[PDB]
Amino acid sequence: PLQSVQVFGRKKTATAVAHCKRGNGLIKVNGRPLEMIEPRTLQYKLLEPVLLLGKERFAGVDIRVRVKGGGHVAQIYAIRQSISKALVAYYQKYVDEASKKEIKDILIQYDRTLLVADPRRCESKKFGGPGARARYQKSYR
Amino acid sequence: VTVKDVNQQEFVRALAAFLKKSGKLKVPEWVDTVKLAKHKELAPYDENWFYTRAASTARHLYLRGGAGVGSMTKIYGGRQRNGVMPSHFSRGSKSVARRVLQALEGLKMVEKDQDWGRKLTPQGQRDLDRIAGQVAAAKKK
Amino acid sequence: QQLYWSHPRKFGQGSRSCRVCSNRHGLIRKYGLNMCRQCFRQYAKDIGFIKLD
Amino acid sequence: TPDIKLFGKWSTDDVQINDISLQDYIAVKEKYAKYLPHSAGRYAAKRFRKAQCPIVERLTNSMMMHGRNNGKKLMTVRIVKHAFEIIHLLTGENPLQVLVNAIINSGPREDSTRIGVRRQAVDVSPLRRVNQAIWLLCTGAREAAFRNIKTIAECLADELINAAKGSSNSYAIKKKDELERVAKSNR
Amino acid sequence: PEKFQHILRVLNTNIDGRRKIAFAITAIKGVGRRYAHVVLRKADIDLTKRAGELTEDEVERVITIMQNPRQYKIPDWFLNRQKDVKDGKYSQVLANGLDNKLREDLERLKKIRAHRGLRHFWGLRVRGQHTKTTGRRGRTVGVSK
Amino acid sequence: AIHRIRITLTSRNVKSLEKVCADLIRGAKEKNLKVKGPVRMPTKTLRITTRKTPCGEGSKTWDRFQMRIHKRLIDLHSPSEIVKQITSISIEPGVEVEVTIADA
RNA sequence: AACGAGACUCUGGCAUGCUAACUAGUUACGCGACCCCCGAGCGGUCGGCGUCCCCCAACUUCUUAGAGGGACAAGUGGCGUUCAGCCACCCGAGAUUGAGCAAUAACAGGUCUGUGAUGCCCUUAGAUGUCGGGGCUGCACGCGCGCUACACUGACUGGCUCAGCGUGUGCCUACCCUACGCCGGCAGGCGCGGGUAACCCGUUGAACCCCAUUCGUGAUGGGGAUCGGGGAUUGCAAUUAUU
Ligand SMILES: [Mg+2]
Ligand SMILES: [Mg+2]
Ligand SMILES: [Mg+2]
Ligand SMILES: [Mg+2]
Ligand SMILES: [Mg+2]
Ligand SMILES: [Mg+2]
Ligand SMILES: [Mg+2]
Ligand SMILES: [Mg+2]
Ligand SMILES: [Mg+2]
Ligand SMILES: [Mg+2]
Ligand SMILES: [Mg+2]
Ligand SMILES: [Mg+2]
Ligand SMILES: [Mg+2]
Ligand SMILES: [Mg+2]
Ligand SMILES: [Mg+2]
Ligand SMILES: [Mg+2]
Ligand SMILES: [Mg+2]
Ligand SMILES: [Mg+2]
Ligand SMILES: [Mg+2]
Repeated sequence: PLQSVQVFGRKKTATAVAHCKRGNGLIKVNGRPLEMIEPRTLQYKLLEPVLLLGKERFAGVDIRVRVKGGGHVAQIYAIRQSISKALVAYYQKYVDEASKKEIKDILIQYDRTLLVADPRRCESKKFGGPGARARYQKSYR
Repeated sequence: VTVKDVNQQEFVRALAAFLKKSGKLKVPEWVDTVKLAKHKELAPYDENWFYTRAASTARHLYLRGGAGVGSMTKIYGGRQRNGVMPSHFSRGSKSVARRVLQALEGLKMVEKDQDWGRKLTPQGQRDLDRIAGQVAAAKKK
Repeated sequence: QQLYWSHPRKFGQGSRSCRVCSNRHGLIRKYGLNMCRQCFRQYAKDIGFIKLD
Repeated sequence: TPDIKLFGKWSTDDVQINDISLQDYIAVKEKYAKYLPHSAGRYAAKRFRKAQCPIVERLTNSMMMHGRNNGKKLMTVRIVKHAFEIIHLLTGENPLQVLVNAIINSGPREDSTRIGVRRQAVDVSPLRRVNQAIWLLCTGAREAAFRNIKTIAECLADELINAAKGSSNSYAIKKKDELERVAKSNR
Repeated sequence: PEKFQHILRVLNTNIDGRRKIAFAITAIKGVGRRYAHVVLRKADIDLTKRAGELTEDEVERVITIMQNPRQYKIPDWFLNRQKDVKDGKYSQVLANGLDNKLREDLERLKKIRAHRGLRHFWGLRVRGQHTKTTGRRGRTVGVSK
Repeated sequence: AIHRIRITLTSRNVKSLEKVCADLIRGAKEKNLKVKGPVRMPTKTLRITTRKTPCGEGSKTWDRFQMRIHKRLIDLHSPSEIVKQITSISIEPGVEVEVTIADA
């Protein structure tokens, strides 16, 4: 009668899938405490959902996370989007509905793209210039 | 606590200070007159650089048990500045990576696994996790 | 008559030439076409390459 | 406490803005309190959307400039962090209020356009005020620390300080009042 | 702290006493920085004291290493002059041995008038560089007559 | 006797490949042969990019030619004769089919 | 009425709905094994770490790729002769993704040095149809596309941790990408396997970035031109220095 759920988050081709289940605390990512994901200048970014929702909601679930793709910063947003997109689907499935409407509005009013992925991806270079829109120098005379 | 529980730099410093506290782990003769890779421009400052390098090598074997010398030289590769031409990615030194893995087999921490490559012995993993707990208890982690 | 009628032509531009026009100078080796850069635009369709990028 | 947010340490809710013209165009209180000056933030997609952007993030974005800094943003956040930490020592006051002061007292409230060298005087919109003040006091710092032993955090800090109390010892103020005198002449 | 003499005159050149000893002795020709670190390492000297903080006996320990490297176990692939063309020795020419060894090498080349000797004579580029748009020292010329 | 046997299909036009695959699936399931469904290997794309101009004159336009290759697999557990029979039937268009001895 | 515009074709963005996968996986436990107490406990049990080994377990969220779905200025409020349409806002993955294709009439535009496409003229055995050597690289000077820099928002030395598009044994032709062991400071050498490729290189341990050490406003350890000496690989051959 297992009670678990799985949801992902993307940001610029950097996917992070979080799996949340019945438990007590214990939010990990690739096997490390989230205190220790490398670019620690950004730590408050990936503490945002728990620091915003309070550790009373993060009390009955254990949420592991597997990340792969993208760059260093583009994975901080993958993680930061995946775990909060999870605590809102473990509630919506195994709790009442009207309790998850609290989570979703504490969340979406502070910062969107904790539930809605950025649709931005790199544009493709063209002949004539070094990148997508620039062009090489033009020497008239 | 395991190794993934603790900050991966002070763990390295502890492991180096421990490796250079046994008298074992013979170092090569040329330890003080070597550039350490094709792309560097100077010899390492830390007179004990072989101990640190062996420590990090063992840790890296712990996290990915099938390395072999051809990736220790990739794990250690860097960026070469070709004078007046653009830089390019360049590998480590094969010879020191080889002599590091050989020096670890003398401590019975490493052994040549099935297929080909290297992994830590059961007795190596204990030697690691012990100082992992030592670190977690010193810094209170 | 002659024993000097060739000297090694086993690499570089002397080795290879287009399978159509017999020219050198700007042939496509990719995928084993071995075809002059102008001659390929000519049959780029019968091979199956279609421009849609 | 959990209804209230900090840049790790500094409080927002004790701030004040005294220029009623700029109250729409500096974001610091309330729904604009964020933990870090780093958000993805598709701000530059419409016209006035740039006004919603938290003022400390705008101060960061305008700092990575002159070529060999384009893109390097984590360095910019670690610069701003240090600058505020120095400001709290040199004054003993809240760093955010000093920033708000140094922005307010650097926007040239009158500029001269070009018609034909013949100029004319015109007044600047409230958004251009802050857009110019930011540029000026980030150029002052980058300029004061180009071949000196001082560090960019030190110079940015003393720039914000010497500007928050218009002192003629800061690049921003000098350039602002000098851009206003040229307008004053060809009024 | 440590207010005794700093500047020292190691052979024929004035080694400034202020800089770190590694970057201090590099003011000798023929002695770059990669060679200097090896010399200091084989000399056991600390590498956190300036040139002013060394007494008169360590400096001889360093000199004799710079002069006789082969014997203090500095391998034969560090020395700047190898299988020396006239006599087969291996060594570091140091201060004016460098000037004279360049002088002798250019004389050796010009003597049999090799294609490099003539290029050194005419004052041109000796390796294979194009010369149509480079070097470019002289003065502008005009089309007028 | 009963053997594992894998048929691999390759082409460049997708509709012929898909219709061939579905018909083989039909003919296999009419005999109840326990067919493992079609696995779609990643499509391959060959790119060739050349100057447009015969000589060297003009502004510097380029062509971008590309050809696509589709590849899928189906797996059967059965004797050889029925599969080599039904394979031998029902292929009219230009599509490549290769069937091997065993793949499990 | 016809062409061009538009429509169109490819691509990017959304599906926890469908189809279905030892050449992709995940979760579970059947597992078992290693390790630490790291927490209840004691060390097992409760748990924690696993690109450790399995399953003839369950499934398709992540991966792959097919069929359909979705967006229409459709809804709401203003401005519009109440038309054609514009502006803001709501719900939303999205209210303007990026390319390919392109008309009539022309130009003394470029190309005879892409062509066994080609008219006329020329040369045709003392050749303008082959081998050895040299040149296209020659340097008083004028210009064009660029690369690396003038440093502290930095250089050096360690440490830590992240991708995506791709190509790969050659049909004459004769060569491919490389794992793992060993030898050498380094370039490199020997040995012995995989790959005709979602199967092997490969979980592609990429750089900037990130963290910690030395230097200190000095053409300095910034910068790395020019030049001396030595050691390898490619090849029939390296001098005017291939790398
Ligand atoms: Mg670019
Ligand atoms: Mg650069
Ligand atoms: Mg692919
Ligand atoms: Mg479209
Ligand atoms: Mg896609
Ligand atoms: Mg795995
Ligand atoms: Mg479709
Ligand atoms: Mg209406
Ligand atoms: Mg919305
Ligand atoms: Mg369009
Ligand atoms: Mg037209
Ligand atoms: Mg022609
Ligand atoms: Mg003709
Ligand atoms: Mg001929
Ligand atoms: Mg010839
Ligand atoms: Mg030329
Ligand atoms: Mg051009
Ligand atoms: Mg470095
Ligand atoms: Mg060449």
